[PDB]
Amino acid sequence: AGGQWRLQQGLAANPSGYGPLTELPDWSFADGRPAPPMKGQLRRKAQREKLARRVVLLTQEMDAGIQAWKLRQQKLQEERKKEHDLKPKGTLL
Amino acid sequence: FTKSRIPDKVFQPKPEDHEKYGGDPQNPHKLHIVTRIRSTKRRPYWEKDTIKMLGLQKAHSPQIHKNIPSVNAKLKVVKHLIRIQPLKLPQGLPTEETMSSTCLKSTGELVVQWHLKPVE
Amino acid sequence: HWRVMHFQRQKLMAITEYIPPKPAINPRCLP
Amino acid sequence: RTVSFQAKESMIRRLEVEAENHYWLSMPYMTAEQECGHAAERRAQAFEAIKAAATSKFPKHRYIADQLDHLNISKKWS
RNA sequence: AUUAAACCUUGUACCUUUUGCAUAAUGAACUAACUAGAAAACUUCUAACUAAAAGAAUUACAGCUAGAAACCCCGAAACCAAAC
RNA sequence: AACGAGCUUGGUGAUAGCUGGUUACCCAAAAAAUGAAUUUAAGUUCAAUUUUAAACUUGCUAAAAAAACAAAAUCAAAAAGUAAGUUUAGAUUAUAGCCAAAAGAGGGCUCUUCUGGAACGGAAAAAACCUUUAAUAGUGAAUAAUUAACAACUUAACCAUUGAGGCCUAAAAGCAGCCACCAAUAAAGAAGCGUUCAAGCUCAACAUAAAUCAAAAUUCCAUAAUUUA
RNA sequence: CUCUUAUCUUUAAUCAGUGAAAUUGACCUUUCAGUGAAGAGGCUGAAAUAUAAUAAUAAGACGAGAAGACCCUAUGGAGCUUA
RNA sequence: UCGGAGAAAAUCUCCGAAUGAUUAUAACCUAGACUUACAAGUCAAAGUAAAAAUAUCUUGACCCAGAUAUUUUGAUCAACGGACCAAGUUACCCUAGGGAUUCCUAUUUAAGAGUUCAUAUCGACAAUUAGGGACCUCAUUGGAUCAGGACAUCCCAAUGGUGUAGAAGCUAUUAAUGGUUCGUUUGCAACGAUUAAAGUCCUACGUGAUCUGAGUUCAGACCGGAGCAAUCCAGGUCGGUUUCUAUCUAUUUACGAUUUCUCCCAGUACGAAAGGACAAGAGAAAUAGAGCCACCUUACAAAUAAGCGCUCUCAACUUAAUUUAUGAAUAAAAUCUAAAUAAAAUAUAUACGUACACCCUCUAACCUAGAGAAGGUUA
Ligand code: FES
Ligand SMILES: [Mg+2]
Ligand SMILES: [Mg+2]
Ligand SMILES: [Mg+2]
Ligand SMILES: [Mg+2]
Ligand SMILES: [Mg+2]
Ligand SMILES: [Mg+2]
Ligand SMILES: [Mg+2]
Ligand SMILES: [Mg+2]
Ligand SMILES: [Mg+2]
Ligand SMILES: [Mg+2]
Ligand SMILES: [Mg+2]
Ligand SMILES: [Mg+2]
Ligand SMILES: [Mg+2]
Ligand SMILES: [Mg+2]
Ligand SMILES: [Mg+2]
Ligand SMILES: [Mg+2]
Ligand SMILES: [Mg+2]
Ligand SMILES: [Mg+2]
Ligand SMILES: [Mg+2]
Ligand SMILES: [Mg+2]
Ligand SMILES: [Mg+2]
Ligand SMILES: [Mg+2]
Ligand SMILES: [Mg+2]
Ligand SMILES: [Mg+2]
Ligand SMILES: [Mg+2]
Ligand SMILES: [Mg+2]
Ligand SMILES: [Mg+2]
Ligand SMILES: [Mg+2]
Ligand SMILES: [Mg+2]
Ligand SMILES: [Mg+2]
Ligand SMILES: [Mg+2]
Repeated sequence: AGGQWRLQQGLAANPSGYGPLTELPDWSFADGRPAPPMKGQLRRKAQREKLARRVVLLTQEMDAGIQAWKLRQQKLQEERKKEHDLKPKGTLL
Repeated sequence: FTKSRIPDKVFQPKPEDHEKYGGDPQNPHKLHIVTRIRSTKRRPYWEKDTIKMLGLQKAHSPQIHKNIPSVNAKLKVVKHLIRIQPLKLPQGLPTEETMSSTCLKSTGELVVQWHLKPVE
Repeated sequence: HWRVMHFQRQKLMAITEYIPPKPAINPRCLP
Repeated sequence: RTVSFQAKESMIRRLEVEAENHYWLSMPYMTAEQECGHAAERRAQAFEAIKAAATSKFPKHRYIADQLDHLNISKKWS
């Protein structure tokens, strides 16, 4: 229950998704020393980092491909407006 | 039963469509968020292949893809088995410092600062 | 004779049925 | 044989999601011509990785320490 | 599972066979014992020596020598020879 | 004491393309029933598939224009999404499917081609329909499909006026039959029908008032239920 | 036979002694409708239901047996006849 | 076996070839390809050589035998990937296996029939998403016993209509109540005499561990017809062996009646006569069910059991077709009402009755109680 409502509030549909309840550490030592990170959290972070790097890589490749395309199109323009040698006329040329 | 070619009119939006989904016909988004939400079992083999090519073997796990025609061409093949959502970057693209602090929201936003604290 | 239609096909017909517009007030009751 | 209320509602939901898929697929960031070659480098090096693994197959090194270590099985307290 | 053996819940015996299905169909009263994959032409793996290898006879334009690695059980109606 | 040809021993562990059986664990991959020849269709050999190892380089999808017939199977530069593919060496098994859906061909069935399937969930029970990426412990959670569904549109009570219009059946009356398609009027042509034909029972007028569809054979077979957002 | 009846003996049944046979996956072995290949004690949904014997019937367990019948197959046989 | 044409590449629709004549005589060699499981089969640049470019048109392996002086030739091997050379028959049979064991009828329509008059009784064209049944050839079902069920009703019962005067009939609705005979010739029918009627179907011929006749269908034997014979025929005929001790399930202790005829009403109502009713009422039987033994009969040449003897059998709260009364929608002095109401009216049935009802000693004997056990009786 409540999956659709949670999505509207910006939360994950399943309470076990991204949120304080799951991601926050489940315990710490009585001394206050932090506990070793949970294996699930470390794995989930690694996937998230991998997802971000793909986002950067794809954006950079597309943007470059756009900029590089412009430069090529410019060259074709200038190449067209090329003149050489001379233009004699008349009964002798 | 054979592969079908969808008429081009299907992918030409209408003015009200822009209003409903809130996407500007100019400044189009760059990256897709694609998730498989149906099974490839009982589907023709070509649909099975495109799903593997796009990386959507596991369901309900999002994959990022380029919003370019060649990628789009494959996505149109499996339009019925997936959900496409435009990736949003409220705080900009992640940098080296923020690479380890990202989180993809259900809304389609990749936030680069993830604190797990009350907004306050 | 009728030939049975696949469930999925029958489901499509069920969802594509014509829906007529309904008036707020019947014309008869109005002046 | 009529079609349930569950069955007709759920399909319409799927149709609406697919309807949105139509819209988001209508706004390509790059045109076809602009697309050419923007990812040539990555595709080239990727295959070079495939070839490198394929042609690197070879037997494994053999060591004396492995063979002579079997003698440790008869180690004792003198 | 349970506080509780049984009540409540879930669950169409097995092998072969059909077809990749049976509510088909074959076989099984049960216990103990006995009861059915065997060979090195080529290939692969491990070593010895190497333009040569092998303890005679053989092979050889990196080969040759040695080791390792393999291919079931039960069942007719019949046929023939010699006795009875 | 089983004679279409006795019995016993040996040949002999006869042969059987046929029936049956073929004994520990775990990991992995995995076809077919397409094609071809066969005294061959209860078999086998080859192709094709699959597989293991090895060598090195392009493969899959998609693929414009343009071509070969034509408004998608061949073919198929650049790309892009992706990780496979060709050759070398070795090797069996397999060669009879099943059901749903789609297009044809013969003529309901039966051939041919294309697609999918083989739940532990749902459809009642349910190999073949729908939902379902593998398989693990947990007294956590979000979800998918989900045998159920809400007959259909005006008489009211009234009034009906000739020379039988002729002619084929004496003569044929709104009116036997056929053709004119008829008479004044506030208002009426002759509608059923009556009549040998006219008997006339009296429709429309005048004259008064309102007015086409959409959930048979053993013994019925869950129980029930019209409204709480 | 209509239309069966009575009596006696055999068998039966009870007591004593002796003591087989085919058969048998396991059984804590129900009725109705459905589903299914003509098909259900065992599946689906209803229903019924203290537990064990003794003596009877034969609807069912496609009840059990025999070297029975029927069609087809094998590059399996055999008897007989010939042109 | 291969080739040509269509279907259009899976099986179907058609024609041809196992060559033929013409000829310029058409060489050798060698890149790259087609086709193809293998095998066989296609096309061909360049070079060389002959000549002075050209072959035009429309198919069988290996082995083994030959012929010439290297060169060549041998298949309706046509079952056409071809065994060097072999046919019938078996019901005397065997083994290894695989299988199986148009015409109704109900609806809709209505030209024409019915003197007149569509629908009293019927009925063309059709309509039902409607229910059942190469020239020749051809093969499970009766009976007995006991029956369960459907209703699409044969009789019995309640009704509508009529070309229903009465009596006989016809048609339709409702109803599954109990019943629905005995023989002859028969192998499927064919008849006789009766009846209120002698229904139509389903249950694996309903039912062979209940029984029985055929047939499938054989070992013997004849005719007729085939074949040289053995043998054979879906042609005749006569003869001709299937057994079972029940393990499981299931089952084995009441009922409250059907039909027919005669008498009466009454030879009346009706009807010209002929002929001839209904309801109401009384009495006889037949069959079924449940019992009994005074008589009769048959037995035990017993104190008993039987039928061929005797007796007894009934109530309906609850409905269907149909018919009335009151009365709205609907100005009626209408309308039986999937309006509110009041009644009558088949077959069914269990509301309502009858039966049962007791907690029960038992050494033993006896018993009209009984397989055992149970049960009854005991100055
Ligand atoms: S809605 Fe009833 S007449 Fe106006
Ligand atoms: Mg069988
Ligand atoms: Mg032999
Ligand atoms: Mg053998
Ligand atoms: Mg064989
Ligand atoms: Mg195929
Ligand atoms: Mg051939
Ligand atoms: Mg041959
Ligand atoms: Mg390419
Ligand atoms: Mg004894
Ligand atoms: Mg029991
Ligand atoms: Mg049943
Ligand atoms: Mg049950
Ligand atoms: Mg006993
Ligand atoms: Mg029995
Ligand atoms: Mg054969
Ligand atoms: Mg032979
Ligand atoms: Mg070849
Ligand atoms: Mg040349
Ligand atoms: Mg042959
Ligand atoms: Mg051949
Ligand atoms: Mg004989
Ligand atoms: Mg009966
Ligand atoms: Mg009836
Ligand atoms: Mg029987
Ligand atoms: Mg018996
Ligand atoms: Mg004889
Ligand atoms: Mg006889
Ligand atoms: Mg005799
Ligand atoms: Mg005989
Ligand atoms: Mg018994
Ligand atoms: Mg009377």
